[PDB]
Amino acid sequence: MSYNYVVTAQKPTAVNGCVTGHFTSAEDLNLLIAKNTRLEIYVVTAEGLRPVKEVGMYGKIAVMELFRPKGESKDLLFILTAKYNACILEYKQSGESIDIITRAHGNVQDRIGRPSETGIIGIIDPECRMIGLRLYDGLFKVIPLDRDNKELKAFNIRLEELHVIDVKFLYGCQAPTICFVYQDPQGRHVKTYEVSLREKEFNKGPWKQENVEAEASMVIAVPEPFGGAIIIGQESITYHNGDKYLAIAPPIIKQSTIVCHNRVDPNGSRYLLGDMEGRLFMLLLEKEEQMDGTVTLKDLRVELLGETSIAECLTYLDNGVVFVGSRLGDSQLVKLNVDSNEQGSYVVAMETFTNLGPIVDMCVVDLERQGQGQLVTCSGAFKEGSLRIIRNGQKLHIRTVPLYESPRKICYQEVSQCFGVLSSRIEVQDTSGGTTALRPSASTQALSSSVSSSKLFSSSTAPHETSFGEEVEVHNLLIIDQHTFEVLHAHQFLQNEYALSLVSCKLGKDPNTYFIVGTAMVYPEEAEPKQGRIVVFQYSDGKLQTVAEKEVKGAVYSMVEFNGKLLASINSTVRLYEWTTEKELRTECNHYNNIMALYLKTKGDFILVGDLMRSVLLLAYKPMEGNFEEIARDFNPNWMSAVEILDDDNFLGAENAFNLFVCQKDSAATTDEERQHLQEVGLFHLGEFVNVFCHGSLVMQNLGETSTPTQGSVLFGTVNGMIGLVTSLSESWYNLLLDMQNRLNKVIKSVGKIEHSFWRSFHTERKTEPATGFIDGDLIESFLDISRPKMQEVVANLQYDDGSGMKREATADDLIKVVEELTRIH
Amino acid sequence: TKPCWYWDKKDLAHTPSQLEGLDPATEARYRREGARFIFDVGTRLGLHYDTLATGIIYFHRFYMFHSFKQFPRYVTGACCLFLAGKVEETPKKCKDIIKTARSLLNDVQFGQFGDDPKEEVMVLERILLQTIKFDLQVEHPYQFLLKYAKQLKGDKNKIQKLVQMAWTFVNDSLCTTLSLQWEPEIIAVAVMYLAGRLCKFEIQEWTSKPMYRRWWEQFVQDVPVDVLEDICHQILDLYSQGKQQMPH
Amino acid sequence: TESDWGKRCVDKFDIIGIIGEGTYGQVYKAKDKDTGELVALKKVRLDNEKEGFPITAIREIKILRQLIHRSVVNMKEIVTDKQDALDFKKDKGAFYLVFEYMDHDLMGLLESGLVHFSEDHIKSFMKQLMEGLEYCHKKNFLHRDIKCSNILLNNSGQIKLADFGLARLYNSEESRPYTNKVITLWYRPPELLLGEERYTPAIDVWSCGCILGELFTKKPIFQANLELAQLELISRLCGSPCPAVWPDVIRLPYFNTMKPKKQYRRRLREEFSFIPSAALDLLDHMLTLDPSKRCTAEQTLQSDFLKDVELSKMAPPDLPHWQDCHELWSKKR
Ligand SMILES: CC[C@H](CO)Nc1nc(NCc2ccc(-c3ccccn3)cc2)c2ncn(C(C)C)c2n1
Repeated sequence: MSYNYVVTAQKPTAVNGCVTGHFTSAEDLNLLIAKNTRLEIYVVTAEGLRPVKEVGMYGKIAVMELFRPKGESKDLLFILTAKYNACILEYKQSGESIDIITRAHGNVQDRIGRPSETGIIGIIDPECRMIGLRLYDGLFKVIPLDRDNKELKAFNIRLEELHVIDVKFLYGCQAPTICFVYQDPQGRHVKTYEVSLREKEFNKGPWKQENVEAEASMVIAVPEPFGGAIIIGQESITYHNGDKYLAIAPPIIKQSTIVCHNRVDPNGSRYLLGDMEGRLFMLLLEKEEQMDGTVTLKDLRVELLGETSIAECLTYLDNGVVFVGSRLGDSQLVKLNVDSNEQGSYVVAMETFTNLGPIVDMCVVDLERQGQGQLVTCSGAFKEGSLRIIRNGQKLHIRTVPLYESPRKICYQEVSQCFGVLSSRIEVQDTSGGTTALRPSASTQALSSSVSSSKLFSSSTAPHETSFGEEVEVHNLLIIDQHTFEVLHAHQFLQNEYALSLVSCKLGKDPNTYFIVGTAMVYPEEAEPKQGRIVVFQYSDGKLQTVAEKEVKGAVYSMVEFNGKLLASINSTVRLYEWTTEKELRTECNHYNNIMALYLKTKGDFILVGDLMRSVLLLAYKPMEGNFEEIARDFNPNWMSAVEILDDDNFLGAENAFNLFVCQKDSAATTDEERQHLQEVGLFHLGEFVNVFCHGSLVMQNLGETSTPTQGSVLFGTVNGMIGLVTSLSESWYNLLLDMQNRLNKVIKSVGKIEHSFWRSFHTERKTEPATGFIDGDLIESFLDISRPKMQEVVANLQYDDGSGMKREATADDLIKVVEELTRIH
Repeated sequence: TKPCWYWDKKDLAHTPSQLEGLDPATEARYRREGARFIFDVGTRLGLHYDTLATGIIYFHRFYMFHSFKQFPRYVTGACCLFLAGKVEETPKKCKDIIKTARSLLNDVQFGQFGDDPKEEVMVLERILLQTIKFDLQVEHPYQFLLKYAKQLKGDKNKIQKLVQMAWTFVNDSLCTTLSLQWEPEIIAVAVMYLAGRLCKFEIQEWTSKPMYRRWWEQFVQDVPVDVLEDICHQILDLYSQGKQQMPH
Repeated sequence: TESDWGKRCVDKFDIIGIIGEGTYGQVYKAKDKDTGELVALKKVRLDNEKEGFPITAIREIKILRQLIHRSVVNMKEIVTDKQDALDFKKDKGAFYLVFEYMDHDLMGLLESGLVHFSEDHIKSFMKQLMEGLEYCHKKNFLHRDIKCSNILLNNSGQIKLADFGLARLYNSEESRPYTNKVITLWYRPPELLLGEERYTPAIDVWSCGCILGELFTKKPIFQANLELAQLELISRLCGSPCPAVWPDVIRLPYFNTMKPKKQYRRRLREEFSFIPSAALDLLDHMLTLDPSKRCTAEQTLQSDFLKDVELSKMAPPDLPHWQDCHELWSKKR
């Protein structure tokens, strides 16, 4: 009996994919960008990009490809969701009325199959004769692109090579051919097969298999008159086309992993490459016109253009303008020039689009004592590392603070008018023996700095011999001012020490407000860490003094201030330390029944423990005995990502399969067993990966009781930068809103004809259950954006009961004012 | 690993019942009374020969750890049969065992069951399980008697008379402490030895070694004839007291 | 002595916490206060119960004290709640079955999607599961409840079969009338769905076939809510049960009642083409409809897939953790 509401406050800002073509009209050059569940459509202009339509889907967008089949005047779009919903869409505008027609649709999931390691791969034949999908290992699904194939019926052709790395359709072939890089015990190899639709099977490939580099990551189909393919690796780019074979191993590419590619010229002469360091290169194919008439590929060449954001996908539009679709940091529009600037760089940053990137941790604080609050997040990774200060305004105001290194945990210390932020920077092994940073960042550019001088781990007699070029993380605790966001101090941790948890608080009868960090000694040899520290620091007079350190036999994954005591989780244990009058932590009690206690949240004497695989546990500190007691456990195996206590009886948890669930205390004293069972009562496929749960809101809450009867507020940060909100509802409020959802679905036409009930249905590879005890706030808030006749259709014959009010058939003005009330919660 | 459930004849002179003032003849009477009660209750309920024997074994083993003065023989007997049913996968509701118990017992005899007969029996289950040390798996002479007789090859009629008569002696040996002294393999051989001596049959002739006089050694090694004679003598003493002599 | 059970008290174990809700009582993780060994305790509550000690606990005690094998769980002893007042009538205690503690159950590992099994891991696992099962079947015992949550696996890579609460003896000589409702629906063979009550140990082999295919897909092969829907899934893959492939199917009670949608042809080899030939053949034979034509536990051990698997080379199935997925990003994409 749990009733919760969940609405999106900030749409997912991270770019997952982006294609170019002629989708809106045959003349317009388009750019489609898929940001997880959203799909943005733009028209390319001389100035930049002009937006033309944005739609939401009831699925995570996995494949997105434009294609122009025989007889079509303009391109059609193909999309496939993570839940295997395939669909062919068409853009159609009638003056002002912009619609996305669903030309063909259906679910392509197979009854039996093993999902592939490198994920779903979707490719279309250049002649537009079939859509090739690699969903499961050892099977290649084929949807024939036929006039009569409206349901998207497909057949699987058996594939001999189980572990496939990447596959593309080759250009310039008499028969539709696929080219793929695969892995087996003998290493990695590139192979080809002809795809006979008539015979429904593979035939002998046009050219022989060849043994390729150990880390051959991508296949690039080269258009005519070259044909064949290019295979990008870690240290080498190689061209294969039967008898022809070229291989270049330029030293520049070896220092960072090339992650994405794109074709500049249609003939395939120039290609853009982007690597993890943001560095953007141009791979130029040098031609050689033979006397025959044909033009053979003489050589391959790489040229570094400049630095951009760490691209997920590149897509050049026209002229020097490129759209850098970044998932870790802000996305950009950059101008490539023929002449390099004074810094030697041919790239010039034009426009930057905000991407809250991976929100790894966040906190709600009132920097101006307003009663509204502000969300300071730990967003991005690597050079894209930053803090984002989000505040409500009707648009969200976001101020970015670049750190140029990965942020991990944040917390606020009001006593010192500043934040404490744990951060990691990569240094590589240099010829001096030590390590050197690629660029300067927040930790190196601190006003005052320190290095931990602990002798807890001493000689260690640990064989840790390291070769050159190897990367290593360097963890620091940054002290950042709450107004200027200037790095006041940076404390670097021990070599091979990772900072995992951070809290700011007073403990025991000690009046000072300390910053406490939990660490782990991370060696590659160790499967799980066997050493760690709980370090207590005090920030005063612009410098961090180490107050006390307590050694532990494992990683300190999480810590929380628990009634003046320090509650921390060391590997499989949940420990409660006391702060003695000698300024030293001393253990009080332990709870060892855990696989790996990763997440901790407390409410009074109750503690909610989020385990790695055994879902959540409700512990309680028994003051009378000075120990813990297991109140009740959730006996459902769930791989957790974040946990939160909504109230004394309701506990929200987020799972690794993009799901949310709520457990409640059985509250039935007929037996001692049922009391100990935590029942999963709420279930909902969120579609996002929740990294952090945080109590609070950005809405201006007045001196009295105001806003919607939805009580409680929990904001959450996700991997795609989406920010959501969860709140509790009364029983009568839930049943009313649930009936609204059923009525709303019957009138709202979905993109790809995807059932809403199916999309929000809780889903893991093994089980798939219908969503319960949860209201899709985004579906409810969309009621306001529909036509008046469809609104009156939804309210027709709607009864409510046991809310201290009669039957009262709801009307358009009744629901418009109730939905407008629900939009004021974010 | 497993407990030892065997005692000497000499040890039976020091059971708790004995040392509580009960004389040998009376403890022997209570063991026959208790065994025949379990047998007749379970026969009426339509239970398998193994379920009856398992209950009788639990009963005999129980009065090795407890006194008949302290635990009414018929209440303990009902409890043994109740547990034996669950053990042998032939379960019977306790209410039905009680109903049958009152049918076979008189008013004085049923007085042992107190005011709540079901409760008296159910409550005792905790002690019975603890007494038998949770060693619930029990083997009976029947299975061995059948396995050994199956290996005999000869006149089907004479072999059948031997099996049929030896089976009867196993049913009688249930009333005795023989179950507490010798393994079922030994008792199975002893009843074949007894049936043979009465029938004037040369069992060695039907075995795979017709020339081997001590035939029983090919079924149970290290069993001396004097042990078989002691088991035989104890079985015949049941018939000597009254009638039933040694028929067919 | 060590043989004497039920006499020792549960207070000699320091309880660590509840790990699951069993058939008849809860299961707790605990440490022996004397030896420091870790144990799992199944609580058997007889005070709240009618017909006293439960038959499910009796089966598990009777069968497990008789079965001793490396791939079958070990019951170490039985302990009791603190005795008091010296009256056994007022005593409303509960017994605890002490067991060897195992680190995981196949269910939890597959459900949390935290494990990956290579061909050599599956070979090692199945040789243990089948060796353990073959020991039971040779002792004439049907497990009758094989499922993911009943196959315990500790970090050593050892497998142990457990929860003999539904196990029964089997008499091949003549026939004994048993219970039709056995095993969870996903791992139930066709003969039981069609109403067989005088069934063979071939039922456990079907459950293990369901497990084998599942280790190659990371998902139970047959997942349905009802018997008829389950029989439809099994028919789509194995072929519809019919006298052509199962002559005695006409003798079962719900044969005419439970008919699949169509007369499906066998597509098991077609559907599971991505599995190595040696294992695909084992799966094909274990998921044979007619139980008289389905392979034995001993036959699965003398198969090209498992026969040559080295007993000594345990190969522990790697469970990636800590550095895995806590902060994935492009380095782990
Ligand atoms: C059959 C009932 C139970 C259900 O999971 N089976 C299970 N799991 C065990 N150990 C693997 C395991 C599974 C879960 C946890 C666990 C750990 C922390 C929190 C919750 N659960 C610990 C060990 C285990 N060990 C010994 N036995 C015997 C049967 C008594 C075990 N039976």
